[PDB]
Amino acid sequence: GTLGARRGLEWFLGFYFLSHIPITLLMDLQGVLPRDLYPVELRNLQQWYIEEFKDPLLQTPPAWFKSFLFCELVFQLPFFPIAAYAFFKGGCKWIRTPAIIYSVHTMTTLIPILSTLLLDDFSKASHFRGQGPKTFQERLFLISVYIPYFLIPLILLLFMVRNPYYK
Amino acid sequence: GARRGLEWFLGFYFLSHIPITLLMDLQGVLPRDLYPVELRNLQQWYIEEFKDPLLQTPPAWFKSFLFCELVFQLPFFPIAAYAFFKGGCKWIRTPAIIYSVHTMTTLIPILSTLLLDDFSKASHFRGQGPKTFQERLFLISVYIPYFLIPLILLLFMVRNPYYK
Ligand SMILES: CC(C)CCC[C@@H](C)[C@H]1CC[C@H]2[C@@H]3CC=C4C[C@@H](O)CC[C@]4(C)[C@H]3CC[C@]12C
Ligand SMILES: CCCCCCCC/C=C\CCCCCCCC(=O)OC[C@H](O)CO
Ligand SMILES: C1=C(c2c[nH]c3ncccc23)CCN(CCCc2ccccc2)C1
Ligand SMILES: C1=C(c2c[nH]c3ncccc23)CCN(CCCc2ccccc2)C1
Repeated sequence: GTLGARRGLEWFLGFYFLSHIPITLLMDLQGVLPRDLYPVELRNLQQWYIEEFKDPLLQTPPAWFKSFLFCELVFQLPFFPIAAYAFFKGGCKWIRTPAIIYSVHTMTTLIPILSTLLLDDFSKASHFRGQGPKTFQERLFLISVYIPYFLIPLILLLFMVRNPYYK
Repeated sequence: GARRGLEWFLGFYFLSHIPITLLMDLQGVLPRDLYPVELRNLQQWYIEEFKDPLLQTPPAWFKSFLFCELVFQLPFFPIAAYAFFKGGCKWIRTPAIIYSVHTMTTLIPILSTLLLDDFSKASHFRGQGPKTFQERLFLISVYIPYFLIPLILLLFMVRNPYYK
């Protein structure tokens, strides 16, 4: 019938947050959670992503990146079902301030991630021991997996600051 | 007035942040020749006294945060100082929430590294940084207020009745 732009974005936000739950549990937190909570097929799927996409941070996370991973588990993950509910339902003014908090937190998390992937040395002679992108194409093929987690928080932040239906 | 007392404190927090950012925090991002020799020696006194391994030669993740301090945070500092020094500025709430969560998120990995990383002959930091746990507390002593004060500002904006 009639699907408006506001309501389409809210459905999009619901699927972003519903999809983030398995992504966080089964892939992102492989570097902090014990391996034995994962079946071998899921651990080898984890290995496939790291080999194909040349990811230097997820499997063996540095301290700065490991601190963001514990924020994902302890702060972001409980919020994902609540935000999925609110944006699927659509009329929830009580999601404004928590969504802005999430959006700023996640955009700030991803600035150093994207800068490290674009600018740092991931060679054998580095501490990443060659498990990172070497070519400019390998850097941008990996950034492509992280960039929606900056941009979609950026869209959510703009939506929540200006939408009269949430203030 | 306890509400006004916090606003005066927050006002002096944002005012003092301006020189702290320009003359000290951005030594690794901005060029050496911009700074006079007396300011460069003062920066060296901080680095050596507090054994700071990040500020002078910033890693890429910390450097990205420093650029956020120059481009986003520093333009906000005078506007926030005015708002809280004057009071009655409900329009600062959503900006101050954004500033606070951004700076809290910035400080979590910094504080984590300073407290949980081995700086003892780690080729990562060229033999610099805190070695004992007391040296770690001494360094964190200058970073912790820039997490706790933003945390106070967040609760202030989210819960205080004037700022919704
Ligand atoms: C005299 C020595 C010690 C310090 C020199 C300070 C210089 C480098 C400072 C003073 C004011 C600063 C500017 C203040 C505000 C902004 C807006 C921001 O969006 C980009 C950076 C920019 C444009 C800053 C660039 C650096 C700057 C020009
Ligand atoms: C308060 C903040 C902390 C709590 C936040 C919520 C924590 C979520 C809990 C568990 C998820 C664990 C994920 C591991 C899933 C592994 C898959 C698995 O076990 O598969 C089953 C089996 O192999 C089939 O036969
Ligand atoms: C880190 C992410 C992340 C989001 N928010 C965070 N906050 C703090 C810390 C990290 C994050 C999200 C993206 N994720 C990559 C998933 C790669 C993948 C997806 C699907 C199937 C297989 C493999 C790495
Ligand atoms: C980094 C800081 C910081 C605050 N916000 C940020 N956002 C993003 C990135 C960094 C920061 C503030 C503290 N500062 C140390 C000043 C030590 C000092 C102060 C005064 C005189 C001499 C020496 C290091």
